[PDB]
Amino acid sequence: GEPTPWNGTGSGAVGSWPSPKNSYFGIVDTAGFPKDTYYFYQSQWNDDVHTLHILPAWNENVVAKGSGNKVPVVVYTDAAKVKLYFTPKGSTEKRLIGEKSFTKKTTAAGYTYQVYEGTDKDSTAHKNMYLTWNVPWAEGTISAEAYDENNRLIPEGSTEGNASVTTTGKAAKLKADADRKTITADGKDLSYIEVDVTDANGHIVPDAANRVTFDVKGAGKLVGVDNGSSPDHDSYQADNRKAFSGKVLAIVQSTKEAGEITVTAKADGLQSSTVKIATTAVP
Amino acid sequence: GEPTPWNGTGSGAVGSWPSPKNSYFGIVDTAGFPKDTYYFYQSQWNDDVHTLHILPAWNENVVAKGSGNKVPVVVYTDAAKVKLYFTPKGSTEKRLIGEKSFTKKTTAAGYTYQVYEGTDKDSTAHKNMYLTWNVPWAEGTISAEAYDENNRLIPEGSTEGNASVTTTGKAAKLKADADRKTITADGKDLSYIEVDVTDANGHIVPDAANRVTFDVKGAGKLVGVDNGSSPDHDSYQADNRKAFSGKVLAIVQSTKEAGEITVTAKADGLQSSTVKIATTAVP
Amino acid sequence: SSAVDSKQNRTSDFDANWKFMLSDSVQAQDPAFDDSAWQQVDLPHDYSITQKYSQSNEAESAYLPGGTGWYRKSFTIDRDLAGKRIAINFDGVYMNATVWFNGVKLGTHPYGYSPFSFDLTGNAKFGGENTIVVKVENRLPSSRWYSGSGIYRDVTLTVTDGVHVGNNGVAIKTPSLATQNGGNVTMNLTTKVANDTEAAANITLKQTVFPKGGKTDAAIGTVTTASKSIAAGASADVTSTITAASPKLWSIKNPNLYTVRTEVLNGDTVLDTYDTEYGFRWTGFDATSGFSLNGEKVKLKGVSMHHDQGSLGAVANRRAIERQVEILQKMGVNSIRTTHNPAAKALIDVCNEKGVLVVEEVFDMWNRSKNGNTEDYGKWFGQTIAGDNAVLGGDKDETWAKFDLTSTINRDRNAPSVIMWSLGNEMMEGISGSVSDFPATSAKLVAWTKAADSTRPMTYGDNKIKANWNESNTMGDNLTANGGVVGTNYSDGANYDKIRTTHPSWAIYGSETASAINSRGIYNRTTGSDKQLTSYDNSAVGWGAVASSAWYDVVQRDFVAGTYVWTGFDYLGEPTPWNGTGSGAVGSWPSPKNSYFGIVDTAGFPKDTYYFYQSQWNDDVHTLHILPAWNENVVAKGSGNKVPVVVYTDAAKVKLYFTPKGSTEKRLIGEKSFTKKTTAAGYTYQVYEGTDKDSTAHKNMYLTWNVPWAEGTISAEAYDENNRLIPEGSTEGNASVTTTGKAAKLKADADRKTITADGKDLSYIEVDVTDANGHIVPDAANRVTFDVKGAGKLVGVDNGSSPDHDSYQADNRKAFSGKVLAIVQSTKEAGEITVTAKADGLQSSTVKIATTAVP
Ligand SMILES: [Mg+2]
Ligand SMILES: [Mg+2]
Ligand SMILES: [Mg+2]
Ligand SMILES: [Mg+2]
Ligand SMILES: [Mg+2]
Ligand code: NA
Ligand code: NA
Ligand code: NI
Repeated sequence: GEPTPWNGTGSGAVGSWPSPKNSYFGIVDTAGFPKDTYYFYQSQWNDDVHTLHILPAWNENVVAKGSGNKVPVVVYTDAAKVKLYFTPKGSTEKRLIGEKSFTKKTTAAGYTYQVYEGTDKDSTAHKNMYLTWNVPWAEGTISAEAYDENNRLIPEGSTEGNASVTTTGKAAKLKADADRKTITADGKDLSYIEVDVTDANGHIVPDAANRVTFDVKGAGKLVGVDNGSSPDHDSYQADNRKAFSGKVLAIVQSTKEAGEITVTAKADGLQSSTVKIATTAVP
Repeated sequence: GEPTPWNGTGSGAVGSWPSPKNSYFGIVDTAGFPKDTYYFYQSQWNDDVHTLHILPAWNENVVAKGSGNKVPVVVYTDAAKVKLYFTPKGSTEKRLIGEKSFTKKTTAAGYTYQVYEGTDKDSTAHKNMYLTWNVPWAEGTISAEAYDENNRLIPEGSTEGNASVTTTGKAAKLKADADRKTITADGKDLSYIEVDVTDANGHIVPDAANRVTFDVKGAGKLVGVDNGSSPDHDSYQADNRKAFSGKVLAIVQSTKEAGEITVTAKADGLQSSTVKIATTAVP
Repeated sequence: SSAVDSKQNRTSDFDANWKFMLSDSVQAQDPAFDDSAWQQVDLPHDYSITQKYSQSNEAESAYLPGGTGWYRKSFTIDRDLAGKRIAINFDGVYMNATVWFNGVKLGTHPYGYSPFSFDLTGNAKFGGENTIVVKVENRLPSSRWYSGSGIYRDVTLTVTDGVHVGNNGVAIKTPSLATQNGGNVTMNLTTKVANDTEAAANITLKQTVFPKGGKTDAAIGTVTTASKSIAAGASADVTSTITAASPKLWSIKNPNLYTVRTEVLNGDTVLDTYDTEYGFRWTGFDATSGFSLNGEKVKLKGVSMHHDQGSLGAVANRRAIERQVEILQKMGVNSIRTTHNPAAKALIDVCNEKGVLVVEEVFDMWNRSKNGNTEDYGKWFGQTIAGDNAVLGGDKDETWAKFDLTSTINRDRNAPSVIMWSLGNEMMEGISGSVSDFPATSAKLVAWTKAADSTRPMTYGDNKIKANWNESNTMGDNLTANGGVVGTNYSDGANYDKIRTTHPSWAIYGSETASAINSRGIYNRTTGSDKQLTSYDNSAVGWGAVASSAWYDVVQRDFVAGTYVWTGFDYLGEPTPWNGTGSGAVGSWPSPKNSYFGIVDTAGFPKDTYYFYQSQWNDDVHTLHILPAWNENVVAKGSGNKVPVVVYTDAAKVKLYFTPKGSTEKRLIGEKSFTKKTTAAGYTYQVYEGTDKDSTAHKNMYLTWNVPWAEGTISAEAYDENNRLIPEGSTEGNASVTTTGKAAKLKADADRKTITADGKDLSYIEVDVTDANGHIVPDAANRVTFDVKGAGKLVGVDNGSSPDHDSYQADNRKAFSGKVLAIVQSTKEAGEITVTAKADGLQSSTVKIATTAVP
């Protein structure tokens, strides 16, 4: 519901049919897939992990080109300092695009946060809670390094979010993954299966909308499929749904019989992916 | 002309304008400033001098980082043996990075040449006419020592090329120098004035592109300015030109009356540099 | 702005993104009005300068039309400014402005030259779209010179807390500075504090004096006032005293400036921070020995300057204005009279920073219109201000004259450059009817000025003093009785003497002098055919005098404090001797449309008399300048084909030489030495007293030789009192003239090759037409075309020639007397500008301008 800016408080569809059916307000979409702003909140709010997230995805048909074919590149991080790099397509060597350092602020009650106060900061103060570069487009990889106040690198295994985006190939393969590979045989417990659409090299293709079909067999039932797309009026109870922005989800529920669950995700012209969920009994 | 690989055989410009308009084929650029490969050829060809040359320049925003943030360092030399060192910024203590020795080869006719045959040699043979090391980036100085076949050091005063590279500071001053300080007052003869854009300590800033302006006074006149940069369309007859890769040049011509030429190089924000050229009558 | 929010500076630039329409029928004050087809413009803007010349207009005002113009700006005010106060400030609008905000009429303002303001707070939509509208009505004829039309000066927004210092709300006095100089100096301040909140405030002020630019760590005095309760909705004048520890004086050679900062505290917290610029200095005028600055006798070496900027029209661009002052300073000028109306704040700023003394004039006519200009300020001066007219800036309880005078004084009361208030010019000239009311009107203005600002003498420039009118005698005594200074327009030596005899108590000066009329680069006659005038100093209007004469008469007299020569720069309009005060063209069309009065033409290119003044006035350089240019087709041949050769110089002795075409040997033509004179007060000047001296005494302030024509070079050598050569590197002016070839080459040079990328800064590009060997061809008129590429654009082209009617916005113009000018303006992005000047058959010339990002 409430699909503002396509909302309507009486009867009748808004814009052409199918009309937006769910909200755009969420940091996370209906399927549980994070939107990019998710990592802004994470850089600001979570003291237990580090954050280094880059937008946009780096394909020519999804980016925006401003003055001088410059693409606005945005980085969400909690780190003290960020170095931004570019790697040409088919290359193994990156070059330094830019480098920016945050300034630490402290309130009277001790709360602390970070704002960018460099010379090319934004004239709108709140936009400096994150970092922005204007980068000319070119096929390849935009990557980032994060540093603490002692100029010590913050390694990738300690950081959440996309520390690199790259020019992908055409859709090649599905990649499925269960969030929990063992669930209770109580007829209630669920397993959430994230399916990604990637090129030959496992890179998520950012605008992929391939129709994915789910085949579930074993000790469980498909109980939902989702992609979080507001205008998508396809049945939640179908066994197939278009991916949206590269991702689609299936939800499977156990039975009251211990066993295993086999789920295969298929799409036309694409290499298929399979997962297996075991269900354990109750004493 | 022939600005391959931006060459065009018919009418119209290639790539965005201003388009490349001189060649890239040259070992030495149009202004007579050598490119790096010059010292490779010197190491192969000139038996009257010794060569010890290192690339790249060692600033973070000009180097290429491969795996592990390792920068490919290349040494061109005619020496039998090279020791490669590193000196951290702020230290006066250098450490040994590596050491490599050439093998002499002799043809039927008796011509000799050197190739590297170490166990870490390149899989492509011809690349072993020089030396490569992969070195992690860090602020400071990379330097090299050369030894002959008897393990006796080859002193700097008998060697050409950059035998060290160091991380520079920001651009601070110009350094001007005339190849011939006394020329003939015949209205034909020339003095070539190279200007370098350096930091406070005299190191050439590798990506300096400061616009340099020349004031010529006395018994001569400015007839050319150059930086060897292909897409630079600035008039060669102007009294100013951007430096390119830290360098720019003025050509001055004498008059038919004997006197003194004074040439001052200036740039916004930087210390100026002045040279005096004597011109002497035809006997 | 496109959006207003925190935190722009307290006062912020509001010049950008307006829309404009010229129509006397449109009604466009509603915010919902469709202005999609209107021009987009950045201010300052002049909409007369873009319209065509027409014989149906008046020669007086450059034959250019005025008209009704509308300006609209739509902008957002963010929610974060919700409880703040917002005002819009106009430094000038010419004329008859009407202002609406979001559809509500705020008020009006007649005078085209005084600053005013409007509070926007009560009608603002916070967190929404807003529309400010300004209707402008320059209904002709409203001026004796080219006025221009529209919002020709900067516009700012002021955003403050509910508790704040009033508009122009700090006054500073240092009444014992002369005595306290070098020690502790008493500053007496008065600060208007307004409480526009709904609760009483406990107010203290924290006031600090520190070097401009400039941090508070380096203050030389501070004070904190005792707590004063100011009631909700009320305001109060808060007196305070600062003891300044040995402040550095503001002088012509070292114009030290301080910032005086006022922080307003309520309870314990700062709510408002108000800065005003200040300089420490004092003056004196004495009946017998004239003017002094900081206790040292100084001669007022002044020019009168009208407001326009040549090819830019009326637009008060800060660099254009700064460039004028620079060119004038090079001449030895130390003072400017703002004839005949308040200056742009930008000029005041420039003179504060450069060390130029300003006599700021407020009015031309009083309550009687001049020259048939039925819509001039004469119609408004004595009208009242409607009670619902919310306009702000000055006192509103009497007439417009009081409003505009106090509005002007309020803005500039702390500016060290301003030394006097001038209350009128030739008030009784060119009007109709009795003048019996003029003494009372004058006394009234004098009383208002005294009450507005006790720290400066008031004055005017009066042209009936030389005619001995009773009204003038009475008006003069009234100035004097109130510590004012009497300015006489166009008195000669004998009249200066008459005034001094007849009125022993008056301190006097030449408030308007000379009115010499010359073109640039004209030599084929030496006295006053082709709509041009000689460049020799032998051409003046009937009521005026040539430059050497008006100076000779002032320099000998210690009781004549100084001179304000009419004018420093040529200006648009009043093209005397082709002037006309009604409708219709004078002489054949195209008729001369700008002045011949200026020492420097509209393009900023000096005429020859520039170097005479420099030889007289600038003690920081030496001068050696020869006229005429030495081509057969430009010189004048008298008896025996002898050409009058003139040398202007401050040297003690000059040797004059000739070099034949193709030779390297020069022969001596003549040799002349000056004589040093000294007045009672200690001023010195030079006159020639050789036995072949001119019979007219003032012409002996310079040197003349009668030289037979012949191709080649005339050159001069300068020597000091000890017979030591004065070398060329220390000397300005043409120390040689030579016979040139035909035009072959253009030669361009930019005055500043690096400028600020703020969409405002300018670079001035002089292009000379020269022969193969680089000599400027003196009569060259080749059409030059400019091609500007990169981060900037051409905003003007000029050659200073009065009969040239070509558009100033064209990309091309004929040179005149060998020179042409192009003006280029930066954008808001740093980059480089490439300008190529071209002419058919000539070698082209290119300059390169860098633009640097705002810090
Ligand atoms: Mg409803
Ligand atoms: Mg061809
Ligand atoms: Mg060798
Ligand atoms: Mg001007
Ligand atoms: Mg002098
Ligand atoms: Na964190
Ligand atoms: Na004159
Ligand atoms: Ni008139």
